[PDB]
Amino acid sequence: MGPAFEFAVAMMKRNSSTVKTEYGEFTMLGIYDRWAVLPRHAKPGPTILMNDQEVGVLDAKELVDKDGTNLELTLLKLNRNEKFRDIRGFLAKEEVEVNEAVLAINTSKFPNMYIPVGQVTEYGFLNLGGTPTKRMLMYNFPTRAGQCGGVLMSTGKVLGIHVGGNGHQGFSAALLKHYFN
Amino acid sequence: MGPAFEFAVAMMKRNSSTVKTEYGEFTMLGIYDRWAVLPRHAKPGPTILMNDQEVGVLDAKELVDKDGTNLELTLLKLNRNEKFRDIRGFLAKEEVEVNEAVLAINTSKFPNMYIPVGQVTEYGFLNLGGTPTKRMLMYNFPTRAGQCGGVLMSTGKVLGIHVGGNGHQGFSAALLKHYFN
Ligand SMILES: *[C@@H](CC(=O)OCC)[C@H](C[C@H]1CCNC1=O)NC(=O)OC(C)(C)C
Ligand SMILES: *[C@@H](CC(=O)OCC)[C@H](C[C@H]1CCNC1=O)NC(=O)OC(C)(C)C
Repeated sequence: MGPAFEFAVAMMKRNSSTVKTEYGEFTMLGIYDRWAVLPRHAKPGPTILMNDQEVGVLDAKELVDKDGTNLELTLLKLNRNEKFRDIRGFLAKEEVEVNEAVLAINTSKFPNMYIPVGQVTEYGFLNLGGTPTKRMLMYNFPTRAGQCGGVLMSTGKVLGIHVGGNGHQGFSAALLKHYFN
Repeated sequence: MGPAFEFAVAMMKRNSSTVKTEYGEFTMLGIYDRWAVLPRHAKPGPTILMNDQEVGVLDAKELVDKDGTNLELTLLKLNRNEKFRDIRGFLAKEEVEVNEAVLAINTSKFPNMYIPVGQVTEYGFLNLGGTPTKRMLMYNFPTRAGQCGGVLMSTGKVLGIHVGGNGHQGFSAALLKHYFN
């Protein structure tokens, strides 16, 4: 997992930030340009705090599969001038599976923390607190609140954004290339 | 840091447990035999919870330097029959310094989480919340409550037990070979 931790730390350091909305505090991954992603339930309003600074949200796309099913991700274009390193070549065309994965969190509650969640298996369909959601990854880990938005990774790969959990299972929304231009 | 994460995960998995006292919930490192260590302020009573199970505390040694100065560590002999893998060869004779270190936490609040704290420099003397304490290591990291007992590590080395913090600095009590037989 060392290589995965090493890739995780460098990714987080480069593309991640702590975001506060009216719905809580989240890890946020900058993707390319001024587009970043949050778990849908961050329900970002018209303005956000990004590393303690009021940032304007130009546009917000709450993603759904072609059948309308919830995928649980919001894309936000950010009213700022600095551009996010482009990490789209780190995102796959389809649900990545893996045996050693790392979940990276970066808030006031979990500042730069990393969790070896181990095995990540495409889970696909899940009733995400009453909401049928697709394209889920699952790992066995006693996840906790405060962790949403967490970035799921292995060496070389950004698998997904952490969205859900119960007890000893967490779930990430798979972060796929085509959601981005 | 990968090698350090890898050593950290394996150490934690082998020698660590979550401990509850009347003073809170702590990470605990089993050293050899049935002796483990906690930060002093865990002030363990006559019985402890160890991974949710009532365990009897045979003996408790709150360590001090020869001049009585606080070192901030309690050693506890545990009323159980299973023996802790002996990790004393992982503990140094003196305050280890390093450039890439990892702090491993393992409670209900931070279950199996790892933090790359980076540079660890012998700090020695610190006024640890009104208590002059010696043999401290320091790292720059925005540490948070719930983290005490955390195990501080690099590849091949167990440096210390996390005891203190303010804002962007945490402090570990150096975990030295001779505290143990
Ligand atoms: C992640 C959201 C969160 O952590 O709140 C602020 C960052 C929640 C899932 C955690 C609960 C148990 N395991 C977890 O990782 N999800 C959440 O609060 O919302 C729904 C949509 C109900 C999952
Ligand atoms: C560590 C103890 C703790 O986390 O409580 C339950 C596990 C506290 C130090 C944290 C505060 C800011 N940074 C930290 O890591 N220390 C503590 O509570 O006690 C004294 C002795 C005052 C440090």
